[PDB]
Amino acid sequence: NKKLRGALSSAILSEKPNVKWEDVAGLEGAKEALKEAVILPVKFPHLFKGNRKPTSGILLYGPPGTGKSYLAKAVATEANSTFFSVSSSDLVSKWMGESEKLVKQLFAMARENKPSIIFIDEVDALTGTRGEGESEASRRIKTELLVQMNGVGNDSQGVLVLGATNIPWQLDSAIRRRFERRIYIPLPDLAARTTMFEINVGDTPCVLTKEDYRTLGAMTEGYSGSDIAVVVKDALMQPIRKIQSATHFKDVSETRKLTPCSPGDDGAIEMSWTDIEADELKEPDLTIKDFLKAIKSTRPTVNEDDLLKQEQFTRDFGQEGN
Amino acid sequence: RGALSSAILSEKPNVKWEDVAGLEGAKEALKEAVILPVKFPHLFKGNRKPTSGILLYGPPGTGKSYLAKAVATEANSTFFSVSSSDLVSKWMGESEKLVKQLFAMARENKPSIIFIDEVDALTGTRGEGESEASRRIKTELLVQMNGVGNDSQGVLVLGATNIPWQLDSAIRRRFERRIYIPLPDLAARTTMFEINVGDTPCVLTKEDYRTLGAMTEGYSGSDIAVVVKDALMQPIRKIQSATHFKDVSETRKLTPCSPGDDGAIEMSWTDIEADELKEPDLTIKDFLKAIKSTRPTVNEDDLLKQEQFTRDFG
Amino acid sequence: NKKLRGALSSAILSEKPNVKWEDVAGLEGAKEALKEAVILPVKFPHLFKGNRKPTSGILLYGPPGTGKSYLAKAVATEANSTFFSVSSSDLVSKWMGESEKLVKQLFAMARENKPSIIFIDEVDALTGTRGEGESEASRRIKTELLVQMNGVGNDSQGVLVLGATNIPWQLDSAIRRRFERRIYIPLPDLAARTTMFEINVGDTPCVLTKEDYRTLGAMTEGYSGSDIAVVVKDALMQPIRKIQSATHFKDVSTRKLTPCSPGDDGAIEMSWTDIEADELKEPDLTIKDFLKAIKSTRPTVNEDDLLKQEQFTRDFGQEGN
Amino acid sequence: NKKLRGALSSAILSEKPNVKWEDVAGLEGAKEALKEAVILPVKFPHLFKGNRKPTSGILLYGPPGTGKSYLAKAVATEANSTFFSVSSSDLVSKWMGESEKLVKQLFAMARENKPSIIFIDEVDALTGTRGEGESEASRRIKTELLVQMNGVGNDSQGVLVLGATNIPWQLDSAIRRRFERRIYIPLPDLAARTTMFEINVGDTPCVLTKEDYRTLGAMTEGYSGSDIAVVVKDALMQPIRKIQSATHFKDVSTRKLTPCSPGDDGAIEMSWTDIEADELKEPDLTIKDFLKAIKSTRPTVNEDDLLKQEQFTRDFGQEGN
Amino acid sequence: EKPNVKWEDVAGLEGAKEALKEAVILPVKFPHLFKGNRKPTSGILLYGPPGTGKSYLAKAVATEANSTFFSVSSSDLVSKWMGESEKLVKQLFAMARENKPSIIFIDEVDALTGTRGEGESEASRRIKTELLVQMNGVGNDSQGVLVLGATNIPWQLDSAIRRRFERRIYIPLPDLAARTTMFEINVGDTPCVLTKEDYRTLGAMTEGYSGSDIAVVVKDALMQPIRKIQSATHFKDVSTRKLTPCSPGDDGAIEMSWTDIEADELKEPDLTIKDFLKAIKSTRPTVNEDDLLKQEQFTRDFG
Amino acid sequence: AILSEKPNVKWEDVAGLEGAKEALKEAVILPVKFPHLFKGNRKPTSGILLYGPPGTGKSYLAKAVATEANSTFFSVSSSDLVSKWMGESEKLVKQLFAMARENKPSIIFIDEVDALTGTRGEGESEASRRIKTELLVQMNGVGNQGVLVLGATNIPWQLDSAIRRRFERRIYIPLPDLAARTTMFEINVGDTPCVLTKEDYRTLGAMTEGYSGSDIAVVVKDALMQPIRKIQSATHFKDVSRKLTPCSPGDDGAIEMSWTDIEADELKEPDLTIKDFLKAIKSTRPTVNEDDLLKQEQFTRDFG
Ligand SMILES: Nc1ncnc2c1ncn2[C@@H]1O[C@H](COP(=O)(O)OP(=O)(O)O)[C@@H](O)[C@H]1O
Ligand SMILES: Nc1ncnc2c1ncn2[C@@H]1O[C@H](COP(=O)(O)OP(=O)(O)O)[C@@H](O)[C@H]1O
Ligand SMILES: Nc1ncnc2c1ncn2[C@@H]1O[C@H](COP(=O)(O)OP(=O)(O)O)[C@@H](O)[C@H]1O
Ligand SMILES: Nc1ncnc2c1ncn2[C@@H]1O[C@H](COP(=O)(O)OP(=O)(O)O)[C@@H](O)[C@H]1O
Ligand SMILES: Nc1ncnc2c1ncn2[C@@H]1O[C@H](COP(=O)(O)OP(=O)(O)O)[C@@H](O)[C@H]1O
Ligand code: BEF
Ligand code: BEF
Ligand code: BEF
Ligand SMILES: [Mg+2]
Ligand SMILES: [Mg+2]
Ligand SMILES: [Mg+2]
Ligand SMILES: [Mg+2]
Repeated sequence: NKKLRGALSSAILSEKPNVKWEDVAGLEGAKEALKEAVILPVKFPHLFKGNRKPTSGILLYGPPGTGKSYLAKAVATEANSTFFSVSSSDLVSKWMGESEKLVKQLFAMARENKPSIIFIDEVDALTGTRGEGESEASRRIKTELLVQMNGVGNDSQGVLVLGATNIPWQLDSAIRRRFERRIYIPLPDLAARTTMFEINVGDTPCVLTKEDYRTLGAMTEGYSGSDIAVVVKDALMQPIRKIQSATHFKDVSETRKLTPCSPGDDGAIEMSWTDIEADELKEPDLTIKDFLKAIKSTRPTVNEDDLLKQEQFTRDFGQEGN
Repeated sequence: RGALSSAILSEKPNVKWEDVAGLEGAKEALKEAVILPVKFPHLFKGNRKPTSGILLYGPPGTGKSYLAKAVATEANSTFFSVSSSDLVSKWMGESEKLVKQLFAMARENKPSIIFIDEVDALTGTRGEGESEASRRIKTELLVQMNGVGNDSQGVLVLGATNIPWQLDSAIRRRFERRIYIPLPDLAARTTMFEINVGDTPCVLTKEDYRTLGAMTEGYSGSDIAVVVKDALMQPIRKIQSATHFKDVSETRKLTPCSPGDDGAIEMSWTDIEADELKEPDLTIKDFLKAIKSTRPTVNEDDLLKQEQFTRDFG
Repeated sequence: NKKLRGALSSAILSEKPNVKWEDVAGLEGAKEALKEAVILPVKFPHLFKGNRKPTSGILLYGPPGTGKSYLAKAVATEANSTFFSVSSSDLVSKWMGESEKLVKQLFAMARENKPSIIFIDEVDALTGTRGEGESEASRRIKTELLVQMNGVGNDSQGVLVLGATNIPWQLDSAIRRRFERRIYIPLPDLAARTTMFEINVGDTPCVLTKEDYRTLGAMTEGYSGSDIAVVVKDALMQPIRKIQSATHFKDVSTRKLTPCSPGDDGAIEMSWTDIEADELKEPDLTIKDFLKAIKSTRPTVNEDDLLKQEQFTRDFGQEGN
Repeated sequence: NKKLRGALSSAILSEKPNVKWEDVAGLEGAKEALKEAVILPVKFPHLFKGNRKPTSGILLYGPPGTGKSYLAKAVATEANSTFFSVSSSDLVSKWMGESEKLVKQLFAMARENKPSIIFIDEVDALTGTRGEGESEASRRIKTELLVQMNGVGNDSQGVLVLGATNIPWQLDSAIRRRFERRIYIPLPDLAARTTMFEINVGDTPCVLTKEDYRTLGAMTEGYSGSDIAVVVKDALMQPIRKIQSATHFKDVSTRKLTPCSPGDDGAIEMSWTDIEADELKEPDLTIKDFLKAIKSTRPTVNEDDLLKQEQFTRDFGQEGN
Repeated sequence: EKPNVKWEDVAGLEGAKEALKEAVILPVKFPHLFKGNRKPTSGILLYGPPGTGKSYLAKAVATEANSTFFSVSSSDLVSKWMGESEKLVKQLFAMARENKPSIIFIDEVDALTGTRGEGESEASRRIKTELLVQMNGVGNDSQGVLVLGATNIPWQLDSAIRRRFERRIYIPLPDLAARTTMFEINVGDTPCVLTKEDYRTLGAMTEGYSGSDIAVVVKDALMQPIRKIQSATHFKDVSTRKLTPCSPGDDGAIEMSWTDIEADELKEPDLTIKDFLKAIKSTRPTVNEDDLLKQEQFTRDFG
Repeated sequence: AILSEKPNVKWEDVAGLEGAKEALKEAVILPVKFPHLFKGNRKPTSGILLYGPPGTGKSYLAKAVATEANSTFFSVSSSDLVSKWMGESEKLVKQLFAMARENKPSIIFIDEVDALTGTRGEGESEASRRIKTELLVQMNGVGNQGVLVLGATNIPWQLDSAIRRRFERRIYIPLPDLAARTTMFEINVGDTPCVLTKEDYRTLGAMTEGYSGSDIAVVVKDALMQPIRKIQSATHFKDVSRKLTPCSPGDDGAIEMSWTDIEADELKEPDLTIKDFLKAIKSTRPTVNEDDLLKQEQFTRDFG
């Protein structure tokens, strides 16, 4: 009975990934819903008294790579509560009955450590609409999930069941009834893309301006957040390729701060960068040409049919996440 | 053994018969089946036998577990709210011993009532499933549901199921009373809004509740509850939109108003202490915004499958 | 935990197949990307700090038999890291809920032995777009890979997930999102074919020149690397066939026997069975044996699979030279 | 561990069926290729040192009943090495993730006994081009085969994957790349037909000569080796039919009795049940029984699958002749 | 598993009878013959229209050979699990070679596979190829084990399976003497007044039927007297109370039921020609006409 | 899983079905009554299929045959065999035939032969081939006297043709008639206190054309609870004979309040009426579709 809690104690993370609300570019409706879900019942407990109850479940859905796990990291950072990060490897067991006793002990620990947050990434693996799947695991896990979510003699009060999935239409109808907040996280718009570029570039010394970031956001038409992250990564790795595949360096302005340039200048010394020791390194600064080359190299991942499926799911049972 | 100390609840959740909006036939059937053998014990003897099996079904989120909570509140009897988690073990034979001792304790604690939520977790139709944990448990439940001569006085089995066509036909025939819980009508919608608002101050009238129930076309009970929750949370969002606060009348009860007024004290909202914030009142516009936000959680395929099931086994 | 680690301890290869970067011909973009993402964070760790992070996953796709596993062998040789080479037999198990703990313990061992490189050959078998596959094991192993790659409470820093598949359009969209660099490995051009011929012939005694290698590389149009390897193997096997059909031997220059035309100076007419070892002299390689091997062995890949690979490249990939 | 080896120990054959290389008619190129690839690394291992490596997989395709399994029996006879005869029932299992472990254990058992031969009969039943078949079985078994043949951390040196199929155009492109030599086994010609007649007549008493066998081989054009074997068996059973369907008998010259016409020298009428042992003499063979068997049994090969086999040969095939 | 049907109980099918007789009797009775190149037949396909005594002839060979028999069917070698419908065939051939010499009877070989055209490709290919490897293979050495296959549709088989089956014997429609002999063995030991000319006219009338059709019309003509005993009134005491049914109203037509009739005294009426005429006028032929053309074509290119 | 009993159901205990009983009785009872009639190649029926819409008590009729043949009744449900028992089912079908052999004269009753035999083209291996392959072998057990198999089906159209063919004799069990429905009402109320006359019973009979015994049973169970129903829930009440029974507004001595207001055991439950059942008839529709008379009669025409 204690080995179950010892196995489930590895699902409570204590690393606290530093993702703040200013790190998330856009998604103001989802951020406001998560704020009124977690920040308010701990900061202002004198408002949720009587017939006013907080939210008891939020389903984040959308295209792959839009920021659902990033909002989960931001909630785990700024929640100041117990965060349960479970998956299909922490609930399914080899024996018989342990696959439901683990879920019962997980919800018992979540109710014992209230206020607590249960984050189940990829809820479509556990809830497979119980029509054709494996009888034992599917039926028992889904029914125990329903009973531990509301049930009769459980009274789940103060816990939050976060869920992030890419396939929202393959959920069970009872699970979709349990998740009382269907929040659609879409692909980012122009202002969100420009703020995401401003966040991902950071304190790197570059000649880019706000008009340059605006033209970059206008260029990335249909990109996702991971695609913006990898074109920022490619544009940041571009000065390393510039300092690798070039010769005829030149000391600019400091203990020989030498920089690659055109062959033939005021001191175009023909040597290699491997002989250059550290801290006499003046790499070329970022321009718009490196980000244009990163845009030309890296291609968008999300197609234009899954967007139609997510749009049909929003018009069927979904809200908007701005 | 002693592991069944969590199947019975001692909380008694305060859900009375007036809280259950609508469902008059199911309410009166559960009422007679839980009251009349305790009210008039001479009425049930021999031929005129009471109901020993009650099954509830319909769309998901219509009031099955709510009716079970109402029975557990206004029954005055031992409630056995147990599911498939406390019936299956790692060993062999203990999965039958659990059901045997469960029915033994339920017969020893007469008058009792056993409520099995999601009974399809025990009825996998034994196609190619787990033998020792499916078929033997199903036959044990079939021979322990043979209390038409054994448990004439005492226990009563219940059932709540969202998907009732995937159910074993033997236990379906053993459940003699199968009541279909439908989507609520307009009067049930209006009294459900009246119950869910409750003692919260508002300006909503009976005509406002009637047009709210007319706007909710095809909504369910949980959808009505989360619409009421969103309408309750909307004045907190209006306070969070803090601009040009204004004091009303005791001991500095502030209230935000339109930008540009008489006495528009432009300040924040977190600088003020508690118990002096006169919150705005519930209009109909926040309710209409919650209606436009919240979507119905049920589809048309489940409704036609429920219609097929009730026309096949009404 | 310890049983799964004892089962997964036979996945770290300690063989180190000696394939260097000069052995691979062509594929300059794939070479440069693998070179930075393998060599640079373990050689110069002071550069990758702050906003600069290395590549966390590289996918190699193309027609069958182009050099994806050869590039993986070169990475495993020149990586100086704990090279994890898994497939669909080390992860899938018989019991219930034991295939996910295998992947979790694999990624835990990769994080415990960082810097590490995970090479999953034929990723198309594990990931099948989770549309109509076998529900429990398929969807759970896909969601377990998706959680263990980046996830929330994992923070995979230092590991690398290499992929090598022949059919990349059957990959899941989230898995294609995880593989942040799709590198297309195409059919080789004339300089790469000439370099592969010079590498595969190598130190063999032959009279072949640069013009002969250029004509061979111009002749093998549409061929692949395995086809070049087997025509070099057939051209090397042909002197043993000439030794088999070697009537009228001729000892030219400790009695090194050499076949010739029937009837010559010193035409000792015998067979090669009675001739003992450590004195044989094989005939030299000419361009005629290689032309015979080219006329004997056909190419493997056709011209519609290349169209599908180019379609996937222009839709969701980059050109890897 | 013990279960997989106990299940795969039955795949090794030790009976050694005696079929020599002279028992196969024709197929000179296939005979030469199989002869070198099974004999030369076993007999003379000093010829393949470094740059020259033997063949690592041979596909024997063609029409059904052409001598593919007979050629595999000849290789298993004069191989002098370990022979693995696997099929679909020995690799495919009922449990989840058990067939891939069986293929891995099969190749690991074959690598411990180098040199070894793995004769996967009917590779078309285990390779279905990964297009539309069963997801788990198809993708996982084909992926385990593609990884286990060469792979990265395998180093398959000293093995040979012999494959015999009838529909080679329904194979995967990666599997066709894996099989190096795709040798065509075409229909036999006149010389192979006469050689099959000369080896199928055996040592039975007959009056047939070389020109008789040449005329028979000219008459059986459009047939195959199984058809030649069944007309030889039918012509061998025709004198037993003449024994059984006869009433008038005759003792010629310890009672070497033979049937006769009704009315002869000593036309004794009795039965073969009354005929005891060591006294029965069969009638002699002639061209009439062979012509009757040829006119009695019809061929089995059609004329469009031969065109498809010729198309696959012209696309990606060698010549066995 | 041993039936009790000898050679004489099968009517007609002379070529199939002599072929099976030599192929399963010649090695087991004369071991001094099959030496050297003389090998027995290792496969026989018995096709044709259904109901024409194929399993009856298989039981005749199972009786008269005095050897071990295996009488599995198509549904026995088809499972729902993945890769379990081939280990059954492997264990079948293993237990056949364990008790050599043996006879293997496989029914509905057209329904065992699906000629890998449109059905389940994985299961079809694995079943077919495992059947072929268990038939000849490489290290399977099937000597003395006879594969006796029977089917109703031969043209939906595979080229490799029809190559593995050596002698493709056709079971045709029965003839006049076969129909009369089938009537004579189907009527049994019941008290009858039927003659050989009556059997000849019956067999001339039932041209185009099958053996199962002849069996069920003999069963109908045998059940019709005990049907007319029960479904009749106004019985007649002929000649210690021998009662016989007649028309209502006769020379002493006693109207009663069969409940008050004493045991071992009720006169059962003998069956006549009109019962068989009613049976043949009631029963219709079952076979089609294009299947005979398909059998003609199959014999025409695989005679 | 296998029931066994020496039942005591006479022909007269089975309402109606006189036409079906006479043919079935002559087929089975005549053989048993006068066995000397069946020497040689004349052999009694040993398979009989009973088919017709549900709610006709095909089971009850089957027990009557057993009672009248003076045989042990052995019985099994095919639905249970196929689902509940699952694998042990082969063993069960065996043991069943084995018991019956050991206990001649005896009768095997297989109920819902349609829930077992399903044409074997798409069924699962163990239940399909094993369950449907063992029954057939056993019904060939006539050849290896003394036992009879009676199959029961509601949906004969859905009955495996192979199984179908083992049931030489087929007998249609039709829906009930006026006299029988009248008897069913009487039996179903039996001793219960009520004021129904002989004529009321006939009325109830006449008013339930197309109902089955089952239907009538459900309707009667409903009606008998009406006086309890009235006593439990009444707006106003009234003293009689002190016992307060429910009465309409402003009845003689009509005091309105609620059942809750009234003392326990002094509450008067309403008396039983013929009219009240009429209520119950309206709220229970018949079970059996009207196309059944033809579908069953098609079978009587074809295999009767
Ligand atoms: N909306 C966003 N705002 C900020 N960063 C983002 C956003 N979307 C993606 N990213 C960046 O790209 C990564 C991919 O997003 P992630 O949280 O992994 O999405 P997912 O839930 O699909 O797994 C993030 O970790 C972050 O670095
Ligand atoms: N008849 C009803 N009266 C009041 N609220 C109801 C009713 N039916 C549904 N609801 C609302 O919807 C919820 C659904 O009922 P609940 O017992 O939680 O689950 P379920 O109906 O799925 O068993 C209730 O908790 C309540 O908030
Ligand atoms: N690009 C290449 N550069 C050098 N050698 C190559 C190349 N492509 C193929 N080869 C040669 O052909 C063989 C086939 O490549 P391999 O790694 O097996 O490819 P795959 O990934 O398809 O399994 C290599 O082992 C090598 O000998
Ligand atoms: N060239 C040949 N020499 C000798 N026998 C042959 C030859 N070709 C075919 N046969 C005979 O034909 C039969 C078919 O052999 P096999 O290779 O098993 O055909 P397949 O593999 O196509 O089914 C063998 O029994 C063999 O004796
Ligand atoms: N030619 C025949 N000779 C003797 N009996 C026959 C003949 N044809 C059919 N029968 C009888 O008909 C019955 C049914 O035949 P069956 O074995 O079902 O045919 P098949 O073998 O084609 O399935 C058998 O019991 C058999 O006795
Ligand atoms: F890939 Be993410 F979880 F949408
Ligand atoms: F209808 Be509820 F979800 F039980
Ligand atoms: F491209 Be290879 F065959 F993996
Ligand atoms: Mg995510
Ligand atoms: Mg509920
Ligand atoms: Mg590769
Ligand atoms: Mg073969």
